[PDB]
Amino acid sequence: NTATQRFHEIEKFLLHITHEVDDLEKTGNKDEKARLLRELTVSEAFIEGSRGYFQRELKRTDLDLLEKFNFEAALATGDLLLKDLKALQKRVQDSE
Repeated sequence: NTATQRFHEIEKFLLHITHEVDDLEKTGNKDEKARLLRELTVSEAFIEGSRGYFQRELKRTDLDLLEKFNFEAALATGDLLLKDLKALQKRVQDSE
């Protein structure tokens, strides 16, 4: 619930970026491809920072097992999609 709402932001980027890949592939693919990959790079950057935030809250003591569960939930959510960012990146990178 909470973890997914939090990382739904990047999830919007995921859908946007995949679309943008397609778009650029039929639209130009001249430089947009590389630029778009850099945008996913930015995407992983803010999520990685937020992941680091959860890791800090995990040490905050002002958390309950509930909150720990949220960090663990979000960390798992973020990690997989971050892995997905790179995986798709390599696909898009490969098409270059």
